[PDB]
Amino acid sequence: SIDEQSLHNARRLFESGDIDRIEVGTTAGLQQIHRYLFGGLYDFAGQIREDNISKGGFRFANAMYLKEALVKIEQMPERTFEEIIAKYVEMNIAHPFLEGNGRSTRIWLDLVLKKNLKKVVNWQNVSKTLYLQAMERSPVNDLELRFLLKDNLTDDVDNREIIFKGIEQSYYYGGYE
Amino acid sequence: SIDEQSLHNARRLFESGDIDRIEVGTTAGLQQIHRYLFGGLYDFAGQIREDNISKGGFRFANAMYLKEALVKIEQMPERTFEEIIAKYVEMNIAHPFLEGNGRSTRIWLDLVLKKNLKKVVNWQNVSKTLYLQAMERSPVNDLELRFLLKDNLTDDVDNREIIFKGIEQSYYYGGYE
Ligand SMILES: Nc1ncnc2c1ncn2[C@@H]1O[C@H](COP(=O)(O)OP(=O)(O)NP(=O)(O)O)[C@@H](O)[C@H]1O
Ligand SMILES: Nc1ncnc2c1ncn2[C@@H]1O[C@H](COP(=O)(O)OP(=O)(O)NP(=O)(O)O)[C@@H](O)[C@H]1O
Ligand SMILES: [Mg+2]
Ligand SMILES: [Mg+2]
Repeated sequence: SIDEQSLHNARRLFESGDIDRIEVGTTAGLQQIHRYLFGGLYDFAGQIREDNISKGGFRFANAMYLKEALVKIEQMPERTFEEIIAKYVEMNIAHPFLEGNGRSTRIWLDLVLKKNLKKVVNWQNVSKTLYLQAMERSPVNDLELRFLLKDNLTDDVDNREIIFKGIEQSYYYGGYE
Repeated sequence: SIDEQSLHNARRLFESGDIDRIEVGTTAGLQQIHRYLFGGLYDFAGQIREDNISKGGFRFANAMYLKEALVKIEQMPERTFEEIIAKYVEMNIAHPFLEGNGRSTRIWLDLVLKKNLKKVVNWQNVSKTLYLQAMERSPVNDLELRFLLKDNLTDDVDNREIIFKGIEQSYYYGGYE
């Protein structure tokens, strides 16, 4: 039900045009996204975590230096696809919230791609299994992730079907329907 | 041959008493150890790396925020075995040099244990296979490492056989003889 309400928030972010007022490629902008999706649902919406977390055998950036890491991550360049993916990979390693990192940071990635390349990821055609494998591998080698995403870019960045079917797939990655 | 010369340096560190002049539990003290073992052998002896490195599927702390991470890691408490191991685990995640992290940081760990608990690890009885597995797991859960090391502590901290057979085993962990 938390997931269902945040899915409505995600849809409203785009329907309302509020997506166009989110700061692009910064820590604050990621926090804006997270606050929009999870405000009133998670107590920690928008807030940088103070606890440590791991998933599938990988420990995300230690909370004691997470703030410092985010200051450096947000300054990374965004000129090319390769640089943008590298920045995304580091933001994923940071994993700045207790929950909802995946959904918020994918929206954050699309904004950076859209601003710098005039493209976004056509998530509806990006397999859950291949996406999750590629993300798990990305800290060591982002080849899997680059191969996957580059083949699924679209320049039709405001198309309703791409946007809304993409949001649905994004939520599916986290286990919702 | 680099390994053989640094093994002589490691032995001399203890034989000479120079070990007693190394700063305990700090980043600078780890750099002193590394400089002592590898000075004149690696160009980067004592120097915090600027490149990224991974091993066995784990990416060590990103070079762009490594300095910041080390400032926080060195401030971690050292009062109990559990705290000391937690500090060691984070220093291993930092992996501040291009090479020689294992050998230098194990000496660094013994100094912290010796200062705070009046014990050191009896490395000669600590299996290579179990040690390397336990270190690989430690970022997610340090249970393996704690179980292994706690069973192999000794209060005979200046005993020549414990020290020199321990150095030999430490070098063996890295693949030397
Ligand atoms: N072992 C791992 N290493 C690196 N990244 C991972 C790992 N496991 C999961 N991830 C990423 O972390 C994200 C999940 O973080 P989480 O805070 O659960 O976000 P979410 O929005 O709640 N769920 P999701 O829809 O899966 O992104 C996923 O998008 C994965 O790509
Ligand atoms: N996948 C991993 N995750 C976490 N730590 C690891 C991993 N692989 C190796 N290590 C640790 O990293 C150390 C090796 O770092 P390195 O810079 O090669 O030091 P070294 O002194 O040259 N060799 P060693 O004698 O094995 O410690 C080892 O002591 C391991 O315990
Ligand atoms: Mg989640
Ligand atoms: Mg080595």
